[PDB]
Amino acid sequence: DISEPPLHDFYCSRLLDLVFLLDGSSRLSEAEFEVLKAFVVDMMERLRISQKWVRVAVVEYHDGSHAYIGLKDRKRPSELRRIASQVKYAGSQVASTSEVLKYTLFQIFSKIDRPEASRIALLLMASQEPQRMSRNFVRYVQGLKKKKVIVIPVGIGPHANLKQIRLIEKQAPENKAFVLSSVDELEQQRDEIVSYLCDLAPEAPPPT
Repeated sequence: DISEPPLHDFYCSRLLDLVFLLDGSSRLSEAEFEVLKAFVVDMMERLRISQKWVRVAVVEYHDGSHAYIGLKDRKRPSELRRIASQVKYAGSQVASTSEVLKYTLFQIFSKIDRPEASRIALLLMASQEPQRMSRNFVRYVQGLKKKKVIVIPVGIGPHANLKQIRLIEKQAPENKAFVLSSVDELEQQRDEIVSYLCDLAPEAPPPT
């Protein structure tokens, strides 16, 4: 048995597949990226991570996607959390949201092996990709919408692609956006994001 107790009282114990998508561009500095990663880690601590409960995936995106954690990774919650805090600061000139939403659609939820859990993609955005890479953007968002993958856009700062954030929101009612001024505000909103997100997932049927 490779699992461990909750570190906290506030904890999400529902059937959920949660994907954390981290902006890897230079819009976030090394120090700010560390705050992003720490936000990801404390979100994780308040999750009952397990193949039968909450599964997590962590993808840092830039030109392409660098996935550090996959949903099926059978590792203990603590190791997963460590991998997340060790995520490498890329500082790219380009962090493509289209290309990372494409990865979630065709690579993470290619086909639903867990139709009993809600699918949620937490898009942490600090920038805007060049217009030329945004051609299929709405298509990828409509694609995840059909597979019932909820995209919760978290805009961080002035450079965040608010136009895309607004497009995501209107594709489906649950795609709630969280616009923040900087990574320093993440902590102040964390519990509210986990509650919203947890509340969306199905509860496990009464232990029988």
